[PDB]
Amino acid sequence: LAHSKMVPIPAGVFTMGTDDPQIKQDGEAPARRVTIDAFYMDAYEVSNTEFEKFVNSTGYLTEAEKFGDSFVFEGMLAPWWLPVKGANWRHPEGPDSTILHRPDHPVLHVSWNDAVAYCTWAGKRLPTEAEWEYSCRGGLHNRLFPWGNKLQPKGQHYANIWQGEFPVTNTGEDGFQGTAPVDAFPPNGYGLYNIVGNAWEWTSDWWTVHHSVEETLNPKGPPSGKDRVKKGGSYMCHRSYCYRYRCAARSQNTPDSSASNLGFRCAADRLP
Ligand SMILES: *[C@@H]1O[C@H](CO)[C@@H](O)[C@H](O)[C@H]1NC(C)=O
Ligand SMILES: [Ca+2]
Ligand SMILES: [Ca+2]
Repeated sequence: LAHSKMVPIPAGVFTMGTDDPQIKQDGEAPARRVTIDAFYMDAYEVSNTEFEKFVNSTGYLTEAEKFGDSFVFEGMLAPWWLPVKGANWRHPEGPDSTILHRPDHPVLHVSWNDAVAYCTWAGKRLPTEAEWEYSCRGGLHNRLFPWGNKLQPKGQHYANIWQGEFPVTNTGEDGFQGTAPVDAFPPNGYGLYNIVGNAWEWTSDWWTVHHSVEETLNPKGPPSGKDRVKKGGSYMCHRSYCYRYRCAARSQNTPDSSASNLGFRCAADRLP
């Protein structure tokens, strides 16, 4: 295992967003050309084991632990999100759940602040939304998914999302009802794993839905806001109610929020 390994994301210009938005309320549009300097991205979502090395070193107590509750999806105990007392990264469905059998799965119940603490501890940082989307797209232009426009290319599952009738029945057809190991599923063109699906991923940007079509260079998002941007979708997503396992998709939460489907990966200017 090399679950803290990074890959070099090459310098380039890409189209961020889409002029064919699918969730218009989320500011997926307009498409805009964005220039990104070469940098490094974690190949994997930060795992339980890797987060435990952080906590072992620093003694860090996560915001969910201090608050004393976190949001858990009802189907694994909106109306299907329940604030559960004693749910946190070590007990992802509440006090009598454990991570001992899933050490290689993504860490969950981590806030934006928790993520920044981890990444900075590791000599890294969160990616910006633009870096994240560029990396997600994996060197392809204007495609829905890291791998192209088909959800199941060659009849193969390429990401851990939902199959079945949400929220009642997850068939587990793709091989995972909850999370999968951080190295599950094929990599995209840049060597990134589970950049769509599995856990949602925090980014550094303040959220807004108002974007210019101006061209930009290493954009950081707006200078203020109340919610931070998260990307990529999770194991809960299904086309029927969600459609957020697209690189262009985007959503938000307050920086002190935490949930059973939300995690992160780090980036860095140079190798730490
Ligand atoms: C964290 O520390 C505990 C107790 O010393 C140890 O048993 C465990 O293996 C450590 N975890 C990691 C991921 O290094
Ligand atoms: Ca699944
Ligand atoms: Ca993910």
